[PDB]
Amino acid sequence: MIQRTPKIQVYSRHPAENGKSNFLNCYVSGFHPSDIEVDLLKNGERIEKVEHSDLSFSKDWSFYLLYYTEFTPTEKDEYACRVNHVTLSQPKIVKWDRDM
Amino acid sequence: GSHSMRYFFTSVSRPGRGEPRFIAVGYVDDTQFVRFDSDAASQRMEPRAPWIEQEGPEYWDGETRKVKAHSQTHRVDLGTLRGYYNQSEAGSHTVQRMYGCDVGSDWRFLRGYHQYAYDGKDYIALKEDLRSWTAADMAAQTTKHKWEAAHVAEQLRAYLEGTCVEWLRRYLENGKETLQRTDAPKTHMTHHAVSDHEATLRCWALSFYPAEITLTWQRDGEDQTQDTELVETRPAGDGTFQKWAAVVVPSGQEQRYTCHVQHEGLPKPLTLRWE
Amino acid sequence: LACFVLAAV
Repeated sequence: MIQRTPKIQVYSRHPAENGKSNFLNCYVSGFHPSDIEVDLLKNGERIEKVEHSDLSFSKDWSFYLLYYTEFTPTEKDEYACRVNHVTLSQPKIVKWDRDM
Repeated sequence: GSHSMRYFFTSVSRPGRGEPRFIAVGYVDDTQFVRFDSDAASQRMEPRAPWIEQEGPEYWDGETRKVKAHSQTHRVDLGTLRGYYNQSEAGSHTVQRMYGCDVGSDWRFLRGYHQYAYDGKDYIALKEDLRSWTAADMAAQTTKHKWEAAHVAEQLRAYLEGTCVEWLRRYLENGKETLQRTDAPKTHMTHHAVSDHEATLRCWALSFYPAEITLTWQRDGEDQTQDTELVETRPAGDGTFQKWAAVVVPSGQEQRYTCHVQHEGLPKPLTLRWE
Repeated sequence: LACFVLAAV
């Protein structure tokens, strides 16, 4: 049984401008097995209107998925991606950093 | 340039919870165009690209039949593989299958693939000569013998060298506008203090298609692995891709470093320096 | 277009 820990990247589809609508993405890759919990958070609360890609995998058989939601960034609002997987002691929360 | 068509199938057993999950996706290069999900409403093969929508019901009915069979086969497989390894019906297990063809710039056949994985590792794969099998272990050896007796390799060769290629050509034509496009990366750099003697330089490549790309850091014009970070190429969600490469540097030495960018949308490689 | 070669393991 191969166990792979998910790599997590939180980021916007287009460069972020406060007040201009965009997409917030959470890309989880390199994990195994496929069961995985992915949530997008706004100010700590989960976002309902989220879509996701069809499960696929890389040359090494590890899985990847894209979760994405429409949003309008602001100066104050904090976004994050919450991810849970058997390889994790506790859920991992990765904050969005626009200035990365 | 060169092109490829690939189909990916994932089957996951759900012990005590009913039938296995079955997901299938088809890609041309880095663009997905079809999907099947056992958990969704239609129970049909669905289009995921504009240029496949034009296909008639004959196409959709047939591909729906086909993928459902793939599903049935994997369902039997999961039972078989559990026996091969004498596993309990407590654990969930995974079957993965990937096949497809590559064509060169002349759109002529180049390479064929048919690979099978159990629980995230190689199980059995068709070799490049499309006449022989690589088996991961003695359980896979049983399967190998089955597929040699049933001459599966020869059946696959026909598909990979014929049907697979011929249809890839057809998608490339009908989806010319998107599939034959080349979006060159938009590049820029960022700088962050890490201590008061170190700083991170991050090289950004955005809005590019296809996804194949190379980001290298040079220092005084010489390649530099060492303190360098390369993230997995990621989808923007609009058909384009993103990637960055970073390096940690002594403050005051930022100008020693250059990020180099290679992509087929770029006539000549880009060289970036801080500011 | 997918393959119709489906041999069981």
